[PDB]
Amino acid sequence: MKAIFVLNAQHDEAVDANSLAEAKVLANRELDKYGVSDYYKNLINNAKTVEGVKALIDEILAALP
Repeated sequence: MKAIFVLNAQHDEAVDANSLAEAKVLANRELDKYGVSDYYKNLINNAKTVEGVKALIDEILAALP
């Protein structure tokens, strides 16, 4: 619509919630492509912080031969 867009994240990434959701969504996709058990995807949903999201995928990816 011609109206002006409401609040936008153009200013800065001051919004960490959006990044947490995308980080979990992007990490979940990697499990889906590999075809791992849905349990690991569910575990990502409980990831408290992104550092745990990358380390959990990295430890799981490193665990495989």
